[PDB]
Amino acid sequence: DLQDYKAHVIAKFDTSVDLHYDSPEMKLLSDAFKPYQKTFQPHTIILHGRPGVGKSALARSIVLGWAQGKLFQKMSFVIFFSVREIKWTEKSSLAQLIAKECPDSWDLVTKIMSQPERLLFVIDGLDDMDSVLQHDDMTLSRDWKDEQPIYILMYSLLRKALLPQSFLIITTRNTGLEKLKSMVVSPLYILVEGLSASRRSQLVLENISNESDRIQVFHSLIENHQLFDQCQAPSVCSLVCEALQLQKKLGKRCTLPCQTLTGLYATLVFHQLTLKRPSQSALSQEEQITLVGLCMMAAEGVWTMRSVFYDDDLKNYSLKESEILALFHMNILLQVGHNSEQCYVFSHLSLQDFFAALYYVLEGLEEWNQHFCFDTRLLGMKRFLFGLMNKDILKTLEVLFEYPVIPTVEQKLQHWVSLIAQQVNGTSPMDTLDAFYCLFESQDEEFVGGALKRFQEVWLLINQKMDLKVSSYCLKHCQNLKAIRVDIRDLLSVDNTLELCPVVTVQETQCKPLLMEWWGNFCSVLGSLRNLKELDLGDSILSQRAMKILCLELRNQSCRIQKLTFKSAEVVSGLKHLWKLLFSNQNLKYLNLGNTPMKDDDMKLACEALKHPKCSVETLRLDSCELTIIGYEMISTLLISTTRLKCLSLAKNRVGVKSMISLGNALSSSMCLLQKLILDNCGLTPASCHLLVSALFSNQNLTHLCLSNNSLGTEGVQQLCQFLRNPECALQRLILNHCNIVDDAYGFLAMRLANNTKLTHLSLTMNPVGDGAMKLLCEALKEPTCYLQELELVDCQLTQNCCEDLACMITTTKHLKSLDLGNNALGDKGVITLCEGLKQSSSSLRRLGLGACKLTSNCCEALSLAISCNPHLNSLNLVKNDFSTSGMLKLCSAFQCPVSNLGIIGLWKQEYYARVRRQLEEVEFVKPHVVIDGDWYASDEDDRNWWKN
Amino acid sequence: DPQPVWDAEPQFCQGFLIQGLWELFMDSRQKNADKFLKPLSWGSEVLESSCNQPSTALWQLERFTVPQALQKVRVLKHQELLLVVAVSSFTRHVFTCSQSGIKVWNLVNQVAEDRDPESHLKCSVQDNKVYLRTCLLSSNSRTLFAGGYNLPGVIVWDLAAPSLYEKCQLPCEGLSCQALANTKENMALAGFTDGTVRIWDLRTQEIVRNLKGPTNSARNLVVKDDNIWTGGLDACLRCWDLRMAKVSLEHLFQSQIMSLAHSPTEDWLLLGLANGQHCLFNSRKRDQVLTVDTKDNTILGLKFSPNGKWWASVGMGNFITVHSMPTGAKLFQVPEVGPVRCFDMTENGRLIITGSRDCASVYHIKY
Amino acid sequence: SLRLRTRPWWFPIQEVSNPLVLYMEAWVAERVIGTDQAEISEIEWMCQALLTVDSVNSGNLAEITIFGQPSAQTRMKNILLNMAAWHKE
Repeated sequence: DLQDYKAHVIAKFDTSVDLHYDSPEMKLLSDAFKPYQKTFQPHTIILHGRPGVGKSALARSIVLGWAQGKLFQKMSFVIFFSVREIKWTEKSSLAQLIAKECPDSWDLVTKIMSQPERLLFVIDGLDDMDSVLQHDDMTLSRDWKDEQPIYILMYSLLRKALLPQSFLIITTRNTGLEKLKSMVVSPLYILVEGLSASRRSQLVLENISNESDRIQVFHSLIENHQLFDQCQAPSVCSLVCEALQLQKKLGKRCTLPCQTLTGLYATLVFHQLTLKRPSQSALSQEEQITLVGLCMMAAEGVWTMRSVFYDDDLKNYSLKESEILALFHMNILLQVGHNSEQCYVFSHLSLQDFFAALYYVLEGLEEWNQHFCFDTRLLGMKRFLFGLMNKDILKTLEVLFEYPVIPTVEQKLQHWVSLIAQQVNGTSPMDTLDAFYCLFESQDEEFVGGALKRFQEVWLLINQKMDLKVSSYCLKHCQNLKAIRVDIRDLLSVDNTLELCPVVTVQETQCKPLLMEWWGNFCSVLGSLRNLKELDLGDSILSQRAMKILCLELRNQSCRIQKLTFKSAEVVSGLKHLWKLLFSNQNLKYLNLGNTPMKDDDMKLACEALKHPKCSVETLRLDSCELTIIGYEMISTLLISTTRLKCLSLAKNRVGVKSMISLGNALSSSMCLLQKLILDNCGLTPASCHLLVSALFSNQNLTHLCLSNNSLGTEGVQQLCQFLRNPECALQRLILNHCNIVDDAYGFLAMRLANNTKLTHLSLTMNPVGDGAMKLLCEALKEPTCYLQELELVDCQLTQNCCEDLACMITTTKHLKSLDLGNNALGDKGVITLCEGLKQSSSSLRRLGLGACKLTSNCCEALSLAISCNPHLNSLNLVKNDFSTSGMLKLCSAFQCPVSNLGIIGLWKQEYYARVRRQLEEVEFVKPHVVIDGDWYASDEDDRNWWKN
Repeated sequence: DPQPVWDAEPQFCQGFLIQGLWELFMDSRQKNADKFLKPLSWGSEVLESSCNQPSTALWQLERFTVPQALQKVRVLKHQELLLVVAVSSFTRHVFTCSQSGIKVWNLVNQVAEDRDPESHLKCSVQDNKVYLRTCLLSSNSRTLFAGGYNLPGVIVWDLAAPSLYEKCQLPCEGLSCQALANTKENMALAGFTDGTVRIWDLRTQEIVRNLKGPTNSARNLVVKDDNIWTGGLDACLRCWDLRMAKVSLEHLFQSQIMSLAHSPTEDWLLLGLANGQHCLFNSRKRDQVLTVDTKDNTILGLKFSPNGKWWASVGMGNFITVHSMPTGAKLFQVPEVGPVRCFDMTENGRLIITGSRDCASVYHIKY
Repeated sequence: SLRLRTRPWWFPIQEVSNPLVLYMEAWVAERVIGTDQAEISEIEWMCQALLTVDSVNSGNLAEITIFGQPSAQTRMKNILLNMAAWHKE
């Protein structure tokens, strides 16, 4: 009886004569049920794709082709299931379903005996069953002829627990694959796509109006991936083209924007209702109820992940097919199915998302509940909801509904956008880009203007042209912005690339690529902002033309940028444009040029530009720029000449003897006016250091000198003390972080610090100074004729033997206000000894660093007593120490005291039990000005990191 | 008694808006500053800013960095007692193992709490009653291994194919796995429960050599260029040379050995004893053992940094500790609920996974 | 108006919705992409990106679509461009 069934299935499935053929794409499907590896032969194939492509037509073509030939020959039986046309709440058996599918019931009994090896199941649409499962526990059915709800039967089929060693083909959607991939055993995935990008582009191009705005609107539509990617379905592209043609014919009476999917959908829907109206008028009361019911049903279906809307669901909202059909006269809520029960689905999921988003606008217009008798899936609804805030649409809604329309959700959207701007440790660029894309959908100045008012700092990654356009559109309304950073890794790497998308050019005469003009528009937007004064290029790679455009736009008179940074960008090509820009933008006074190698001509041009009267750069950082002898000669000539330069950095590049003597000759002259000099990680030797200090002996202009990470001898320290001894030295801050200073050099330093003014800071980190030299240092600091204000001993070798000396110094000192003890093994006895003199608050110490000091839970009582009555202390560090629960509780209780005035506390709060976290939260609640962050070194009241930038 | 209280750690903004929109719907149909975590972008990086330092490192000291804190970003809801975990950074995947199967997860999904796996690989239905013990992932992320109690062999999977399926068997019938290892010359080796270590050719599936020791001496297994290090309950440490196929070293310790590790760069060996004591052993000099630390509870895990400048430990004491390499000083701590049994780290030093009872927690290393 | 292509299990479905399209002469595509598929599959694995080449256009142009996260897309584009430049010279 197989021939009768084959003839019946041939008669049933015949709707595509010019669409079904032996295409080159179909032999892949036929061959897929073959072993790719000799060991492996798959048994399950999953066809996923966008909603609008022809997956169901493809499955029907498979079933029809098996019934004739050339498609499947080993498969003795093929059964087609359409689950969106049936109800999955009744209790039945697998035999009944097949009997409904197969008119002859006597074939199955002989079928089951030998067929399971050679048999094929085709299931169409198991996308609506993602909600039927309770997700708690499902009982697996093992044999057929079992009276169970059919969803359990499908669950058992998918798990190869009902009819094993059989082949399955499942047609589903991309977003309905989250719960199914765990159920099925090693499937094979086939990705289905619609029409190509060139065909899509041509189809869009024919329909655009071409009245003087064709190019910009065309490019706005085509580059938008959210619209362009989902336009794969022929129905969606047909809708877009029909909307575009309608707008041109409805020229002046249509004011809705045409750059976004929301504007095109509103055009079709709202105009469709107008044709019904004999005259321009409002909706009747009954029709309003129908529209609200449709919107509410769509929204509930979106929330509950349902897309079938059975008959009882329609009666819940008091809907009727006749009313909807006679209200729109358009293809909405198509009816599918063949049995007694009926199912109603939207023509496309985009329409359901549009109506779900529209529900939020009309929910508060009245009391609608009287007449009713009752994260990827939410992207489209969210985009439509953001888009529907355009004021032109709300005017049409007000015309239809007779009342002013002001939705409540607008404030919620604005508040969500505002929450992104104010973050404690910087803003995430991805959320910024998502907010920018969402706000670009509503072509409204008031909404977008009011949403962006609290940013003050933006970090942006750009890797598409649409990113450039949306950022250019949104950044115009950021009137409070003060600092920006852009990362463009690969968009502008290659200088020349000339290609056209179609066979013929989109426009007859372009004369310039699209990328360059959008880049120029972005650069002009940057150059027009008023309050912005810091530009960082991040990790950008730029060619010659791009850098030329950037420089020409920055040359404008409306650009007030003061800081320019290139420490991580490759801009070697556009250095000529940079030099020409240098002396024409007179608001620029800080140039960072790290890591970019400098040649002879580049250095010559840079020095010539800096000598210009029109240059106002005052800080020049030039680290890791490999220099030559002639470069050092030209640097010396620049220093001796007329310049406005005050800070110069030459870190991380070796300096020779001849270059050193030339630089010293430049510095010793009375015509050099340089304030700060940074010379760390250079090639300094004790002889070179001796020569440098000997040359500097006659200088009276340098006030900041950094000599970290070098090698300094005892004679060098003696020469430094000799230079500090004479009057009119005007040296304020000295840094010697890794230079090795040992023995007598500490004694010279103490002799100098015993009676010396004008020296307020001194850093001695990472130096082998023990308790013996600390005796001399504390004795020197005890005298009233010592004006030192800050001392750093982070990694010096210290023990608890000097803690009594430190406590006495703290009690007696009247000028020191900062003391750092970073990696010293003080222990608990030393800390108690120090706290003995700390608790009396005899001095004005305001910053204490006790990190990594090896503190257990024995000194916690003394610490709490010291910090309980100590109003002068303001900052404290306690990281990298071991505290028990009781000690932490004592510390928290000391924190809560009304006498302490601690403002910054360095603790990682994610290392303690729940009780300590609760106490910390209560401490933060009582005192609202306390910051508890582990990054203790990121707080600078005064300029402390002047040599690290 | 010290019971940590869990909170919804990530609290992103994207979920914040969605949650806010949901309450509006019900609140309509009735009559009838906030701190957000940075998302794990693309499953690769977090896009943050680093912390400040008191000074600047030397010119030759660039890539040698140490962590400062850990931050929780996600929880993977396995539904059984977790035993093993693996991280796979180049392909962005996670493997969690329990006594009844292996679940695979992808890090691309942006969810605060994950409950839907990519796949569920099990072997229990094949036999009457079989339990799993361990699993191992290769260095190039193209093969997976798994061994158990009542299995007929160690199962090999292929991760570079278009489909996920079983590949080989590597026969070892009447034994319990307890250990797995891989080497560069394309062979695999495992140390069973009676002190036996067996080597198979990974391509031909043939046994090459057998190494025999005393009972429970093969709990831990570390391989190198040409040496095999083992150690178990017998409180001894032995070294086997493949060429001569016999022991080379024998050292005594005061307690049982519960873990082992090796530095990627230097020539050190790390030991974890049953009384909380860490030990360092020079693999090349083999001079003497020096103890660095002590704890109250036992130690069940150990692993070095990609640059070999620090390590992390887990145990039965509700805590995860991080130590420095030169001397062994503790850096910080993070508490959990129960005895932590496993953890793993990526190859770029960006993420760390940890599973205590039945959920695997993924942290972010802050430098 | 229908194209099929297998998706490997290791490729996330989140990254299949944002391709990169660039155009090149159809004369170089058949000699750069080649005839075999094993080499293309290995390139796809190591780059962790997926590419398809379509030359149905009547002109001498060919359309290339590359799937993945931005860094992988950039690296694969650079590899293909370098191969094309070598073969043209």
